[PDB]
Amino acid sequence: DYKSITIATEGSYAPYNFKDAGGKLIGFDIDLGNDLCKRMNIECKFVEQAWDGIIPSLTAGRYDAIMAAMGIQPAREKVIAFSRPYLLTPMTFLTTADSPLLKTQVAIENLPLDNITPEQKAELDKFTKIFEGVKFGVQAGTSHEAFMKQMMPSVQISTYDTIDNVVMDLKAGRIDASLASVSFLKPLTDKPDNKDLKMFGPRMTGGLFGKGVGVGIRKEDADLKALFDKAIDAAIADGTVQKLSQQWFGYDASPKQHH
Ligand SMILES: N=C(N)NCCC[C@H](N[C@H](CCC(=O)O)C(=O)O)C(=O)O
Ligand code: NA
Ligand code: NA
Ligand code: NA
Ligand code: NA
Repeated sequence: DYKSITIATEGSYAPYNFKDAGGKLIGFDIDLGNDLCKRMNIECKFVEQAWDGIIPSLTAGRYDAIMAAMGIQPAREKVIAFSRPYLLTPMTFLTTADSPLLKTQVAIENLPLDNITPEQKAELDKFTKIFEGVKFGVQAGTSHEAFMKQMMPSVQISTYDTIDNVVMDLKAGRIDASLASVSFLKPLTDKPDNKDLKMFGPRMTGGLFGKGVGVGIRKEDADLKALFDKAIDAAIADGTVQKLSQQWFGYDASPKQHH
């Protein structure tokens, strides 16, 4: 049943995991991680780890789990295991409030990508054509990068160490647009600080975006995955995930029972 675990997080992806005024790690991932460990009867310790290297540091045994807004993504499933999802959110585009990209008609509001029908492909092709000549920025090593490189290869993309640097460059006009989850973009654009930023386009799920946010765990740690899965099911069931989601995101992005 374990006694103590070390959970890695990035600390540059608000409101999932970031730093407070005193430099302490805070956010939905921290609050949920602490709640889950309390249910598992395990001592919880959060450590900071750069996004670039967070998966090989887990497999190298530098810590026991990852809670860092990490999507349960098929490429990642080849390397590590995941808990069942603790948050579910679609992906959408981001630009500035004065951008002509905002006027683009969205033919498909909710776009599931596990299977891409010709109709869905025509919508993706439309946005690809509109974005040719638009400078995109994404955080390196994300499903956002994977989507742009696989689904929109003709679009110029710049990759960044952190999403904070993406946002800085979008505000400065060094890039024209970005891509991230609604769970990241809604709290970002809700801030009065970011009235100059707007979400737009289809809300996409599945495909290379994966099956929701999960706890990253080594494949051989089957018992640790079982403990997390039981704790997450209980935290969803009693409304804890919904409560924390409302607190950090300003809305309910918690998953539903029976999957
Ligand atoms: N900088 C970080 N600590 N994490 C970046 C994670 C970005 C992305 N996941 C987050 C969380 C939502 C999800 O994957 O279902 C997002 O899309 O906003 C991903 O797994 O590459
Ligand atoms: Na990754
Ligand atoms: Na919204
Ligand atoms: Na409370
Ligand atoms: Na808030």
